[PDB]
Amino acid sequence: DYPKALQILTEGGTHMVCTGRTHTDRLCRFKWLCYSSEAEEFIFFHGNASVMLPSLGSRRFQPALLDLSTVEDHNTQYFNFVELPAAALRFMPKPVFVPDVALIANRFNPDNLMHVFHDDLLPLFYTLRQFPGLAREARLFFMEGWGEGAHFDLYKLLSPKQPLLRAQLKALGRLLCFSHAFVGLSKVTTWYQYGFVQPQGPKANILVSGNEIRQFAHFLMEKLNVEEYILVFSRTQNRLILNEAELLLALAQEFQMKTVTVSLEDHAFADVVRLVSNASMLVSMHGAQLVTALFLPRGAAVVELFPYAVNPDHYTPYKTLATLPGMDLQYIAWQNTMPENTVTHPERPWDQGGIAHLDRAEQARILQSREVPRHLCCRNPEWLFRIYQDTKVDIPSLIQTIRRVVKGHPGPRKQKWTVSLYPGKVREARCQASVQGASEARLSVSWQIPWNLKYLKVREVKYEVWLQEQGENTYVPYMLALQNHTFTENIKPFTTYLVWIRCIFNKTLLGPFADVLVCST
Amino acid sequence: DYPKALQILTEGGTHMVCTGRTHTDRLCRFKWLCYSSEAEEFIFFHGNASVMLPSLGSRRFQPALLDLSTVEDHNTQYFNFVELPAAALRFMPKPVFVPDVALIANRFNPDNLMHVFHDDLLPLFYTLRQFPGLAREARLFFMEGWGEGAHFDLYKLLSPKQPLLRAQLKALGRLLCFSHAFVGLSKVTTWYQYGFVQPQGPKANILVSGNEIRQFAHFLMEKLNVEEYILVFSRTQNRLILNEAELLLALAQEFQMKTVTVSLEDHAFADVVRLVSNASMLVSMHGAQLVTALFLPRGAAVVELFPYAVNPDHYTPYKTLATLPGMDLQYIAWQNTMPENTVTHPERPWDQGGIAHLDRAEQARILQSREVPRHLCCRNPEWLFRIYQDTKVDIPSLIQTIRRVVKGHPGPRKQKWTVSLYPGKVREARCQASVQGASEARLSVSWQIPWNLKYLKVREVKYEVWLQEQGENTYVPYMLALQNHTFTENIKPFTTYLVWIRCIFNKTLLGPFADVLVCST
Ligand SMILES: O=c1ccn([C@@H]2O[C@H](COP(=O)(O)OP(=O)(O)O)[C@@H](O)[C@H]2O)c(=O)[nH]1
Ligand SMILES: O=c1ccn([C@@H]2O[C@H](COP(=O)(O)OP(=O)(O)O)[C@@H](O)[C@H]2O)c(=O)[nH]1
Ligand SMILES: *[C@@H]1O[C@H](CO)[C@@H](O)[C@H](O)[C@H]1NC(C)=O
Ligand SMILES: *[C@@H]1O[C@H](CO)[C@@H](O)[C@H](O)[C@H]1NC(C)=O
Ligand SMILES: *[C@@H]1O[C@H](CO)[C@@H](O)[C@H](O)[C@H]1NC(C)=O
Ligand SMILES: *[C@@H]1O[C@H](CO)[C@@H](O)[C@H](O)[C@H]1NC(C)=O
Repeated sequence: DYPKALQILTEGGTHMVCTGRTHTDRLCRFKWLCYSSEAEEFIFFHGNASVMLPSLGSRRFQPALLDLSTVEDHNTQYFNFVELPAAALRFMPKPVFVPDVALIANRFNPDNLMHVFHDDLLPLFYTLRQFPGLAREARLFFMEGWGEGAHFDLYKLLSPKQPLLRAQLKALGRLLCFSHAFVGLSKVTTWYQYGFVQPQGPKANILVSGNEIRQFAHFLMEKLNVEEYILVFSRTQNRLILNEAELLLALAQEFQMKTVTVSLEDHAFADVVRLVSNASMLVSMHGAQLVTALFLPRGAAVVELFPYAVNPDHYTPYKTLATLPGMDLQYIAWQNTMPENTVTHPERPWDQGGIAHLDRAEQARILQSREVPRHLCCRNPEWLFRIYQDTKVDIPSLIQTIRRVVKGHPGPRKQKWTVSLYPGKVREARCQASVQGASEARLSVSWQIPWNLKYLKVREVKYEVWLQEQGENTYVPYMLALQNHTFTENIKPFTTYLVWIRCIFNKTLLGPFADVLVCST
Repeated sequence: DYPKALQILTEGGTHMVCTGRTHTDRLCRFKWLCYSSEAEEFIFFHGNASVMLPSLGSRRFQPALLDLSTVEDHNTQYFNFVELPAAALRFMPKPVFVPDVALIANRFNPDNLMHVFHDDLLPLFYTLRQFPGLAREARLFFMEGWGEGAHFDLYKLLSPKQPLLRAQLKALGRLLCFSHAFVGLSKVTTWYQYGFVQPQGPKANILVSGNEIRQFAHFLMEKLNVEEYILVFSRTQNRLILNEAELLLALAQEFQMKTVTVSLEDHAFADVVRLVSNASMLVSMHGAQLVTALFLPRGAAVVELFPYAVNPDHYTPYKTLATLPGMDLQYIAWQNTMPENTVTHPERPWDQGGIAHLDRAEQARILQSREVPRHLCCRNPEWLFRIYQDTKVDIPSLIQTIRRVVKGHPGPRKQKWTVSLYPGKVREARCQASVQGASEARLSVSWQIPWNLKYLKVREVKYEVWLQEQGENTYVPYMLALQNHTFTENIKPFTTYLVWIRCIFNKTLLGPFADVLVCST
């Protein structure tokens, strides 16, 4: 089928259809997109059937077409192509067509378990499911330029076909052309930004809940082929817990439960997931391994430990994950506040912390500072100094800190979890008015229950009625339990009121407002 | 199939994956989404495999999940669903599973030709091509509630399956369930906003060029199975050119060859497209019929006539279409300034203008204003009254206006049109410095051509070099013809200079900057 594919490519050229009005929110569908392995450049070939949506002109370099990773607007993770006429193929090597449909993306840091899960694995899972056929047919192409990395077998779980690295493309041919390729990863599952513009923290508008996290974790547990106990997630190289043996005995005594230790180094990852998946409580130093908390059962507790001078309020990727609506996880943060219990490593090279390379004046300033100031990514000297300390955990202060959230037995001790759904609009809202005196009037409002309430058993159903006089800039709310109400002493005669009605399930599930009612007295 | 389909729906529930961080930029892929034809509500069933991305909570009602039409954030064009547990299906009739994969959207105004093409046809065409398999296997579901409309056969040209309107779903069953549904329309092909928040005009950031318009027009011409001349697009019901015959011979006299006439009422649309298809020039009054200028051949001229009191620059849906990059059309506008040559109809009813039913004082102001003021959409009596008046075109005034833009014979003749593409980054930029004294210093820069230029012949190739002293907030640019240069004047010794390089094709095709060059002197 090569002469037919070469003919379509040489006559018609590249076809590009993309979602999104900005580059930070863009997914592209390509046909006959090409790639030079010598230049490491993707190629758009203009032919007689070529389409480019969006067609940006020179705005395609301000800054680029789309983000290749899920890190927003990272200036080393952009995607773009160079343009050529389809006829320019007459002067080029013969193209080598890739048969598989491709999903093209960059992995932001395939060596960090948190980056792997939050930036790549979750977005890959749902970007594949954004388009029909991808989840079963797509071969992934990782174009960021790093090797396999320490977690490459995790990437292999998301696709049935072996992923390809950019370095592997040059052995496939000098000119490669994808008959069908998707480019980009959706940011819909992300919950954290790493501090390039403003200091790191939760992303402003999180669009993912624990249910979608757990559906992903359920898929990975099946692909990994996966009595109550507390689990301590230790580190063996750096950011250590120095009194680990004392911590395990105390936790076992405080909660009357078995306490088990796991680490990324000494256990196959399937066994790591298996241990986490049935743990009533996860205790761990702040670090990449804590992203595995997404495998915790609903109702379990996350106990995150922070080293000296590291404010837990400033470094919240795992707090944000654990407290996502729908995750149903308890979050406890503990910070070492005793300098005699921290171990400093200042004679390390700058990469691993250590401050010996800076002048003596800044070294004293760092050692005296009892809290890492707010900073931007990525190599702030003080932050790396403190975040790579060793920590002796003060047991009694940790136990009292945990007991402020977990007041009884930790874990999912026979608790049930509803699904949280919202009401519809109330239907057929009406109103009537009457006047009994120069200053006495009545305004009655009535409505039918939301349609989905006919098939719902809700513990508490209320209606909020917003009342506003026509000229006023104000509205007054009223909470009612019946489907009707007659306003009396708040109503003026010979005037007009606007009425908005919405239904509220329990107390926090706010429904939508119906069409406004105009009611004149 | 059906018993396996019902068990997936009742156990698993609805699955939803959507692009975009806002409702105004969102397309949704649904599996096991349902519709109650009685309540006229879509239903998300919560089951043990349900996915909701984005998961907005009550912000799903602020204001909705997505725009169902392409008119951004319109009050009455929102899409949403009501939520129910998957177990509720036991209390409903057995569902009717829609076989075909669906694309669900709202037509904004199926009775207006401009709205049909701009808001519906073009977005439908590329939204279908955004997702694999949609263009061949999808059935269109129009939920806005209108009937077929005046142009329903145009809609049927975009799908091999007969589209269904909302009113027909009640006959299919009380509860309808889509195994695979897509919801929403891309806005990437839009170029005009009709004036709901600010006076009407072109959309701010147009993402579509004339190429994608012509690829769409080439498709309709095939499905419609479609001696140089000038074409006058006539109106026969309202907003008519009174002196059609006088105008018609004048263009024959002032230019070269025939000037014929065409009308939406008296030809089949296939003949209307065919006559516009080979028209060297199209003259017409402002109206929906002018949207057919997208079928004009490369190089034609569009002459739009405006009633006496309407500003040509205040209403530019077809000026924006004609002057789109890649359309390669000349645009000519003419406004009637001689008030003797306009006749008006003050006592036609609400929908076709007239100072009827308005205050006599409000009349006089409309009687007096020589210019309809800038206004918000859908209600201005002066705009309607002044736009539905018939005009005697002053041939002397208009022929001058065309001759300013059309210097000789109108139409393409046999002009050349080549695709305008942009340079790649310059490759392997280098610098070296020299110091001749404590005030003199020489900075040399060199680079290789952009990779795609190795397969291009370009008339003018230039390079712009930006020099910034590190730490300073200023820069000086240099336009150069060679791939190397030695800077001398104003170069400070013992400094660090930041060097940016980009290539430019034919003055106006600005390419991207390469990675910054750090140069120490
Ligand atoms: O003692 C250690 C230190 C690190 N890592 C892993 O090695 C990677 C890099 O660790 P780093 O400290 O850079 O990440 P952080 O924990 O600060 O997110 C991550 O996947 C860690 O889980 C580990 O397994 N043991
Ligand atoms: O004399 C007329 C007036 C209108 N229309 C068509 O009827 C619809 C409504 O036109 P209207 O005047 O309401 O809007 P406008 O033409 O200003 O866009 C459009 O498809 C017009 O092309 C037509 O064919 N002839
Ligand atoms: C492009 O070229 C092919 C081959 O000649 C032809 O079939 C097709 O109609 C041309 N135009 C488009 C828009 O594809
Ligand atoms: C008001 O609503 C309640 C239920 O909420 C109903 O029992 C009662 O009959 C209603 N009254 C009127 C007048 O509609
Ligand atoms: C949903 O439940 C069915 C049986 O009711 C089971 O086979 C399936 O694995 C479950 N899926 C998930 C994601 O829990
Ligand atoms: C500079 O660039 C030109 C091409 O523009 C090239 O011919 C020449 O060899 C380069 N080097 C010098 C020293 O001119």
